[PDB]
Amino acid sequence: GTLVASVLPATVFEDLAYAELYSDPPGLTPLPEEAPLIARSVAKRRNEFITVRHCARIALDQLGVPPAPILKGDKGEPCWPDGMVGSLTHCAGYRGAVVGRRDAVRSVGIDAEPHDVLPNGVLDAISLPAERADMPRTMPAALHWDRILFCAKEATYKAWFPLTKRWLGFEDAHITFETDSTGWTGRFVSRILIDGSTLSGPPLTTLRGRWSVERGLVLTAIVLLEH
Ligand SMILES: CC(C)(COP(=O)(O)OP(=O)(O)OC[C@H]1O[C@@H](n2cnc3c(N)ncnc32)[C@H](O)[C@@H]1OP(=O)(O)O)[C@@H](O)C(=O)NCCC(=O)NCCS
Repeated sequence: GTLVASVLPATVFEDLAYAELYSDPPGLTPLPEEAPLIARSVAKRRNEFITVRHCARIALDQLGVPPAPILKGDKGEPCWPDGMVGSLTHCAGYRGAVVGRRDAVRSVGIDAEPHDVLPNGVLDAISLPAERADMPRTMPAALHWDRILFCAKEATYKAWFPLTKRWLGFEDAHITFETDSTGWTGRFVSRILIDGSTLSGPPLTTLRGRWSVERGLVLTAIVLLEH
């Protein structure tokens, strides 16, 4: 239950919490207030939705937030409790939540991916030329740098959207990577190439994150601090 800790910072760790699961536990019914969000959904969506919301409430509870419904807002963003921020993700074999206190943490974005190739047609749609040239030179050959780049792009959108309420395209952020000498973890910086105007606080120009590959999964997390 600690895979996502591999991408969280020590700077604000006291004001963060996380919860993850690797399958959908039986006997979970949706909260009534949340059931409308999946009323028309296929079973696989209904089950992961319920599991991921379960993780969110577990993590929120660790920070002293009483369990409650988490509704869906502008463009599908989760509606966190007052004073809280967070991000949610699922893929085959992963469901996870990371949350933080807004006094310490301005935004969170996470993503989980299978550590598998992407098709070369999806690569150009999700990358800049500079990323396709640079990431090979910064990442050991054993890693699926196409998939890790994509994971970081998704973490970037999720950290961005709640602060801007604007689209961020695959071509609107240039992501540069570093690999730790261990070769399965590292850091990235997402450089925003468009207007970074936010609803409050300073504009978004650069979002720093972490990445990890373990147990056939990529994880990324961005944790923007309140300054
Ligand atoms: C929205 C998106 C990022 C979700 O990622 P995903 O890999 O499809 O799915 P994940 O399981 O990792 O994430 C899903 C969760 O993201 C969260 N999410 C959805 N829309 C969101 C938004 N606008 N802002 C923040 N979080 C959002 C939700 O909690 C959702 O799960 P829920 O519906 O169960 O609440 C993705 O589907 C998408 O639309 N991407 C396009 C935007 C983009 O990536 N731009 C590139 C920026 S450099």
